[PDB]
Formats: sequence, structure tokens, C-alpha cells
Amino acid sequence: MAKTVILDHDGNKDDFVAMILLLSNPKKVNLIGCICTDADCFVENGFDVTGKIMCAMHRLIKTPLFPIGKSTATAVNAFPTEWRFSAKNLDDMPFLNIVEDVALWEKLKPENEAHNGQQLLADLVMKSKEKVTVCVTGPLSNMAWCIEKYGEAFTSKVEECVIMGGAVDVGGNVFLPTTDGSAEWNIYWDPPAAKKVLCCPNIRCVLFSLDATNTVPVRSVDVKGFGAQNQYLLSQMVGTMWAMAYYAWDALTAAYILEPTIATLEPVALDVDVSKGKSEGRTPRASGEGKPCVHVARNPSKQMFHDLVFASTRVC
Amino acid sequence: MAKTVILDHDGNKDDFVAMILLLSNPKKVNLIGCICTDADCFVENGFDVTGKIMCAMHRLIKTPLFPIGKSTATAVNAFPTEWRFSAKNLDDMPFLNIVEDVALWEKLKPENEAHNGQQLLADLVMKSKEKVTVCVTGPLSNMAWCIEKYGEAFTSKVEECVIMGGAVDVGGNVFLPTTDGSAEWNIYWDPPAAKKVLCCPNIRCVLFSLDATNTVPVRSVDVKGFGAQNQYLLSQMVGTMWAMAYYAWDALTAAYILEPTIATLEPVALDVDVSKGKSEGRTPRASGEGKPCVHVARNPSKQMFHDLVFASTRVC
Ligand SMILES: [Ca+2]
Ligand SMILES: [Ca+2]
Repeated sequence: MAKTVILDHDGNKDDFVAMILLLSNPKKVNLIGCICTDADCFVENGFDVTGKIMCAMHRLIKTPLFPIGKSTATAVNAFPTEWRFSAKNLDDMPFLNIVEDVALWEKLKPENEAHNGQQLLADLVMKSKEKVTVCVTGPLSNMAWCIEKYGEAFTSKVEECVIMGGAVDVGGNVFLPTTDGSAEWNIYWDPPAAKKVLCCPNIRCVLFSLDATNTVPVRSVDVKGFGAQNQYLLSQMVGTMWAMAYYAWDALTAAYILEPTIATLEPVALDVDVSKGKSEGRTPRASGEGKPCVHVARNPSKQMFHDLVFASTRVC
Repeated sequence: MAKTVILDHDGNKDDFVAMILLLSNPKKVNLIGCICTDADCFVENGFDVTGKIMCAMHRLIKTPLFPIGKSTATAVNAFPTEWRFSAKNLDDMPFLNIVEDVALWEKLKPENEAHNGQQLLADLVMKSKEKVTVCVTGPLSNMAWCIEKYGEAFTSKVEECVIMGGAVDVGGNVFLPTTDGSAEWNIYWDPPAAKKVLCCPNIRCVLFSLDATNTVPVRSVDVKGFGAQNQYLLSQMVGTMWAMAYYAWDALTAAYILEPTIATLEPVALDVDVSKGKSEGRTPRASGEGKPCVHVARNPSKQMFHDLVFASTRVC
């Protein structure tokens, strides 16, 4: 039986590859909702792409419809505006404009526009029959909000939280005149939120930091393989998302949910930098002999990842 | 019977929409060759995308194969590097990786790699039975080279030259610390070439300058229309190219070749600025009562353009 999952994402290309991996595998995953944050997207576009993917899968493979909520979380440190257009472009793609999916999403949008993302995440987790696995591919703001508001009433219902973020033993990816390059973007967008979640004693966290993700490159040679499966809508989707160095990033979180044996898990105590200095957002190893915060993913299987993505994208 | 056409392009998204319009309409156009210049692309990528589009149409609608040549022209003023990756991304798209097309292009590439673009343009025009219409969607360097080398032996064989470039009564699009914004990129890439061609007395030129192109917007509402025709490879291609303000630009040159009644044609004498000052590349109206250089396109039909693109992209 399927794991109960919520995808808490921020609407860039890799977020949607993650969504597709989860939604295309109903034998393993029951996707009960999605949250979209105004981080590496413009939230209205991320919301619409989420809706249309949901509608396409409902049509093709009969996965249930689910609630989708826009978070009202605001950036501590915003993503570069230029990067945030990915969902806008995706929303114009022919594979996201099949007439039946556009028509159904028009009908479903009003009810979903009404949801508050943070409250939806809380409600879905707290009202769920089984414990919920939360896949976090944007910043940690929504998880933090839930922990702050509800504490153990929320955390007791989380099976595990699988997170794309941080950089432990390698450099970061936040390169700005005001930064040193040690921080990773998802953490940097809201460092206090990351500190609240990663160091929370009552949540089992698995962290896909740049350490693991940057060992799984997405290369042209790999991407070209979707052409042989162009008959499948999901191959049109993922092949285009990847064709638009580049790593698997957010997609590895969903891959781990599908197949936890994709990676080694190493316990590490982290100390999230919430200062306003050059190292803001850094997730270094904590000094001293403190209780580890999280399992950090190590040396994920490139082969298992490839096999999983290519199989998933032949589903429809 | 079909017009004999050569497409002299520089391998960005709009260049390929132009190519698709021409190649998808064999009743109106016999595409006898393509030239690719290292301007708004990396030439190897532009070359490969040209090859695969050629192979896909040969497969689906039995259009003949034709020679493809990489020009060795070098920039006077290069395009921004970031913009030049479009063909690289397109080459990874699933619609440009159908196994039969990849296989055929592997076989055809060695013979085509050998061609020199400039000499191929000259040879194709001079050896053609009927006069040739040359569609120019990159810089004018190849046309200039042919005129310089062969003079009337070349120009006497050109039916007309339909060119994307310039800005006559409106601002340009070249915004650099060293420029005033009055110039358009295709001209700016090689101003002496543009001066040689546009002012040549023995070539009939039709110029799609920003004046005309910037009255034909490519809007999300329009682009979304390809979803309803996702079953067609060419709709996957064009819808994606446009989904990746934005105007029809290069595609209007091919549209005019297909349907010359798409636009009003106004005679204008131009004086191309080849200086190294802020106005380098500008194509202002010439002072005095001089012989007009070209017919400048005016107020192209948005409706005819739409109808033509959508019909062409249902061909296969
Ligand atoms: Ca993300
Ligand atoms: Ca061009």
C-alpha cells in the first residue's frame, strides 16, 4: 500500500519533475495534496501548472484529484526574478494545454484558490489516517509555520520530511555580492524556517543537500533519451523540463520516497546560520558532540534514479 | 508550383519557426538548402537542429533532403552569450530526438559538415534552374559575401531577399553600455554586410524591420492554442519554441514568402550606420531624394499570420 504524501514545492522545473515522479506511481504513493510557495516561481503560475499536471494524471491514469494551496509565506531573501519565470513558460507548453485538462482545471481552480497553503499543509497532515510523508522541494517556511502553530499535534502525524536543501561538506549555490557562496538557495530563502525544522527533535528529516544532489548530473546525453518515449505525455513533460552544470536536485526527494534504497543516509548535527552576514543560510556541521539533526543523503544511485525517471515517464 | 527558397538563419527559436513554416508547405515552397551562422546560436547546435527538422519532415511528409552549411562568417559585434543557448536546448527536446530522425541525421551529418555556408549559398543560387528567394533570419554576412565575390553572376539569380532586420521609424533592440538603443541585432552583428546588401541596386529586398515585427505579438493566449493540436509534431515544436514582450520576428519572413499579401510594402531609402559609435548598426531613412533601397514591411496581418502558423503546424 501506498505512502501518504504531500508535496510542498515552489514551482520550478525540478519541482514538477518531483511531482510527476510522485503522481505517476500510485502503487507506491497516494498524493493527498500539494502546496506551492512564491519562492522560485510566481505562485499563480506554479499553482496553475500543479493543477494541470493533477488534471492530466486524473484523466490518463485515474489518480484522484486533491487540494492545492498557495502559501502566503514571504521571502526573507528572494530568488532572482529571472529564474522565477519557469512556471510561466511551462504553463504555455502544449503538453500543459490539452483541452480536457484546461477545462477541468478551470472548474477546480476557484475552490483551490481559496485555500491557504500553510493551513492546508497543517490540516492535511493532522486529519490524515496514516502518518504523512512531506516532500519539501522549496523553502521550509510552511513546515516551520505548522510546527510553530501546532507543535506536537502536527509533528506526531509526520512520518518523515524529505527535503531538498543545504550544503554540508561542499560549497553552496547562492552567489550574490552580499554572500560568500556557502549557502544553498532553499535554506537562504528563509533561514529561520530551516533552523526550526532541521533541528526539531520530533521530526524525522532526510536532507538532500548539494552534497548528494551534485553527484547526479542531468546531462544532454540523458535528456535526449526522452525522444524514444515521445508518445508518452509525461516524457514530453520531463524531457522538456530538463531540456529547458545541471543536477537532479528536487527530483531526488521524490525518488527517495519511491525507493529509499536509492541513497546512503548519514546522521549529521547541523547548525543553520540565520545571521545577516555573508554566510547567511549556511548549513555547516555543528561543533561539539551534539545530537544529530538529520540524515544527510550520500552518493545516491545514478542508475536507480535514471531507471525510475524513465519508467515513471512511460506511465502515460 | 513552388518557389525555390534558401533559408539563411542563425539558429534561434524564431529561426526554426521560420524553417518550419517553409518546410511544412511544399506546395508553395521548395526548400533547396539552409545556411546556419554562428550569430544568435552556437553554430554546431543550430546545424544539428536544422538537420533534425529536415529529417523529421522527410520522414513524415516526404519533403526532400537538402544540403545544410555552416557559415564561417565571424561577428563584428557578437550576440550576448546567454541568448545563444536556445539551439542547444532545442537539440535536447524530445520532439527533436525521435529515434528515426536521430539515426538519419547521424548518416547525413558528415557530408553536410564539409560544406562552407557562404559558398553553399552562392552555389545553390547560381546553379538553380529558377531564380531563388533567399529568406534571411540571421545577419546579412552570407549574402554580402556572395555579392562581393560573384556580383551579378549571383544577384541575377535572386528572385527576392526577404530579411529580418533593422528599425526604421521605431527604436532598436540593441541595449548595451556602448549603444544608444537605435539599432537592431541582426544589422548590428555585421553592419557593413547589411549596408552591402540593403543598398545593392540589383537585388529586390523586402525588409521585416522592428516597425512591422513589433506589431505581431506572440502572447501566452496564442501559444496556449498549440495544446489542442499536441498530436502534431510540428505543434509540439512551435508551441515549445514560443513557450520557451515577444514578437513573431523571424517567422514573419517565411510567412511573407508563403503569402506576400500578409503585409503592406513601403519603399524606403535607408542609410546603414557602419560607424563604431553609439548608433552603430542603425538603419535610418536616408536624407535627400535618393533611390529607395528596399520595400519595408508595414502592418502585417496578425490574423493571416496566426492562421498560417496554426495550419502549418497541423501538417504533421
Ligand atoms: Ca524547488
Ligand atoms: Ca534569427
